[PDB]
Amino acid sequence: NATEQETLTILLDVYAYYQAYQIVKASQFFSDDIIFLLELLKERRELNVDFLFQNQVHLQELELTYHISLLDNAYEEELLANYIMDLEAKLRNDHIIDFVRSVSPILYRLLMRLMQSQVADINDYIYDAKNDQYDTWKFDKMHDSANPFVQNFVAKGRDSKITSRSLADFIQLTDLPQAIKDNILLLRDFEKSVRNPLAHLIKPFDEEELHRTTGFSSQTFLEKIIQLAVFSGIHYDNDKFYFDKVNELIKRIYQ
Amino acid sequence: NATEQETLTILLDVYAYYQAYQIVKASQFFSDDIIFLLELLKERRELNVDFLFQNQVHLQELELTYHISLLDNAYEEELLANYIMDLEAKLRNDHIIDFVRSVSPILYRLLMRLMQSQVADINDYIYDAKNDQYDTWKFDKMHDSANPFVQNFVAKGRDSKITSRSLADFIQLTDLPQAIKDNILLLRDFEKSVRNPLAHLIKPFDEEELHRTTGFSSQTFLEKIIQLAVFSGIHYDNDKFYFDKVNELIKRIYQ
Ligand SMILES: [Ca+2]
Ligand SMILES: [Ca+2]
Ligand SMILES: [Ca+2]
Ligand SMILES: [Ca+2]
Ligand SMILES: [Ca+2]
Ligand SMILES: [Ca+2]
Ligand SMILES: [Ca+2]
Repeated sequence: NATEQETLTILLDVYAYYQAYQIVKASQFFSDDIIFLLELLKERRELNVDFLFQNQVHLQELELTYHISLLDNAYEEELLANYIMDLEAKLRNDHIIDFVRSVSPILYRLLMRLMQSQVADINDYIYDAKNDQYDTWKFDKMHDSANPFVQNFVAKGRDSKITSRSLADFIQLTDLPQAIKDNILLLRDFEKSVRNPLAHLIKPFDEEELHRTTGFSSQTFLEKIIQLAVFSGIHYDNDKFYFDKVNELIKRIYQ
Repeated sequence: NATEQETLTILLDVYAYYQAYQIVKASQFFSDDIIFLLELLKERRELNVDFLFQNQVHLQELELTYHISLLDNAYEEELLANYIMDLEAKLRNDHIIDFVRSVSPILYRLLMRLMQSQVADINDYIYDAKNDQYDTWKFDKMHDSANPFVQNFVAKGRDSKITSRSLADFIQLTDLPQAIKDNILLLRDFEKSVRNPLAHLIKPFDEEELHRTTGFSSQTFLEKIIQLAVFSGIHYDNDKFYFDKVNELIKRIYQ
């Protein structure tokens, strides 16, 4: 017996933008701006950044109207920023298992992005295999490299597959700040200790078990992922959650 | 500013049992029965099935009191069933990406469980690899198997690593009904086309994109998984969602 507006509020607080969209879209008592804002947030949590740029004109209209930013990055950077928002949302809803499984794709992309900052032509040292198979290092081409970090990588006699693990090791040989390397070393241990087992195994898992296993809270891992992203040139607000900011905007409209 | 009961109703509808639990603990207007039931549901979605058995005495009381089943399977079967109702919850909230990633371990466990029925000594042919690595087949060991299924498996030449795809192939050589085999072949393609890239890559993805890729909805894949579970001796209500049933009990108590 809760009102349409009361239900909207609650869903916002748990970032249930799909459900919040269903309600507002199906009523008459809401602005066109709210349903567009909730369509935007919903498509964000479906990892649809293309929506933001396809409707960039209407997006800039609302930005001018309410004096708020809804898009802080160019397409490539926004892809990664948006994904981390979804990551923080799952964490705030205490979906720890979901959070953990979501770490792998963004970790790989950040690792690749950071390496390109250290070796610009890193694509040339990569054999692109078919979609299922892992890409492989061209160790033979890497010996001829003028890049000092690349040369350090070959001598070990590592295996060819390009995993997040091998990329993590590659980072350690670069001139990136130790804080960046430390975060990556810690996220690499994260992958082995909690992420990889949670793929074939069905085990009880929560925040307390995550902290017990790794020695750190989930918030620490999230913030370290953010620090990697921010250092790589991606803007992410770590003191003011994007979803919370937009939720407050939507609330001030119907309240 | 919705009331505590109005908010609790909304949270239950989206199975936000963590938030629902915290609201009900810090409240004054809810009985201790509702509190325990919400801890139960919260621990379920944290894949903690041990909670049900650690408190089976108190659980049994509420069962006979309110004429409801809170526990349907023995331990080994209940943890697989519990994972599935968690899987169904994510589906109903249209967390399609999270749903997809969550399919991997339950599929792997169901396939292994089915193999166990056809090959009683299946664990004698598996090398429990250390640490991060995939488990592997003992192909040399498999040759002396009196089991025709095993013999035909090694005869075809495969990868050492044991994946769900590998177990799926193994299933086809067993004595299982064809309907179960076709079910597993369908999910096998689900792994390859959707589940595998979504655990690795960052892509826009929702209910519609799953349909374009597979020709089926998420509910279909849920039901295929359920069909396997039921066939293997696991009880799971496909008509009455467990979480919906317990939610109704809770509602009727504070209403
Ligand atoms: Ca009210
Ligand atoms: Ca979409
Ligand atoms: Ca590739
Ligand atoms: Ca913060
Ligand atoms: Ca727990
Ligand atoms: Ca193992
Ligand atoms: Ca059903």
